[PDB]
Amino acid sequence: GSFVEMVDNLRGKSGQGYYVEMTVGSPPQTLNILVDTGSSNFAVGAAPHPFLHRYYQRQLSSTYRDLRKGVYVPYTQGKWEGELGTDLVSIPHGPNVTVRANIAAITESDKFFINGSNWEGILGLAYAEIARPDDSLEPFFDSLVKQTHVPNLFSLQLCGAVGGSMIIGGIDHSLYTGSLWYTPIRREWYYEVIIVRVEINGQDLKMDCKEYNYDKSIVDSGTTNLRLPKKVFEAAVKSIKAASSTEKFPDGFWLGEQLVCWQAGTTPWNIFPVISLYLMGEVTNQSFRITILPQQYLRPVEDVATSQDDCYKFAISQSSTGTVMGAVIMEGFYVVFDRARKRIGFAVSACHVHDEFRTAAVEGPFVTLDMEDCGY
Ligand SMILES: COc1ccc([C@]2(c3cccc(-c4cncnc4)c3)N=C(N)c3nc(C)sc32)cc1
Repeated sequence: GSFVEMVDNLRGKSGQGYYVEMTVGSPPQTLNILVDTGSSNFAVGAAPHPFLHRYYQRQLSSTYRDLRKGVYVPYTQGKWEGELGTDLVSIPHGPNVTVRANIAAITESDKFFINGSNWEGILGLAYAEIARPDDSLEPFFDSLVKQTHVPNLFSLQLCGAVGGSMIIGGIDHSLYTGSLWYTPIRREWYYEVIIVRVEINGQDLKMDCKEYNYDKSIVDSGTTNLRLPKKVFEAAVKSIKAASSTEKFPDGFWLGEQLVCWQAGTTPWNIFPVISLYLMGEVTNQSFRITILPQQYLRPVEDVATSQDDCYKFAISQSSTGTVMGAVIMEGFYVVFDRARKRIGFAVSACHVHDEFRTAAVEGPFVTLDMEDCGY
């Protein structure tokens, strides 16, 4: 189970996440599982559902153990309920290991599963602090490290059109170019980070840096968009509108609700600005920036019916729960979740976004002598 054998182990559909193949139980039941750095439960469909092609059948697994504990998770956009237990788990295109792990067998859900996503469960890769029902439910990755010699790190290379790679236990140098820049993990719950500066087409938003991290900033492969706190979102939209003024779009487009379409191959990329997110470096008042092109923040919506054109959703949205550097931000970068060193690394990946004029980039270092602490 070498890193080369882990390459291209992810698949996905635009706006529906990225999934990896896993097996649960004995004999192994194959399931596609969403790779989620924004949550901490291993939760799998375990009962028929109109959007499930397959589900975990506990009665067919002779290694299943019921923990006699239920779990009820109402969340902002939906809900899932289930039963806790443990069973044997493997990642066929991951490390060459089998571990016993906690599994929440989802028995009922609302707005959780997606029509045609091709995934049947979620692999929450964040820390025990946000596990449900509480922190005593050991997350999968923690179990994996405890039971094997797998180093305490994984990396994600998410690619747009989807596919990509999840490298467990290491860094695959063939999936990135240039330097890998590290930002500290501020607290071990979500993958919390600090944004110290935001520019739109090189123009600083000029806010107190605490505004960018109101109330936390996270790296979440389980959220599609770049989600920004109200104040930040409003200033970002004003700036992107000023840059793209040669064309006027409905308020619906800016709300992330409606499509913007152009005749196939004519998307005016040049009228949309680049977004620079400056992340806190490993040393005092040093930072580095990741640059986000419109090829990332204008998410393409595949639909045979609209296929005479190239249609997109605006993949930046308002948040009341802090900044979320979602899938559209991670795409085109090689993101290293260095749990062992409490840091997240960013580098330009092989599948980075670019055109004839501009490219996604990871640049540093930048120094800021006039710096307060940017954390909330
Ligand atoms: C332990 O309980 C939970 C586990 C995961 C989720 C969740 C999620 C849930 C279902 C589908 C997705 C998803 C949908 N579309 C695209 N990507 C991921 C995300 N994963 C996230 N990162 C996330 N963020 C939300 C605001 S909901 C949600 C919510 C609850």
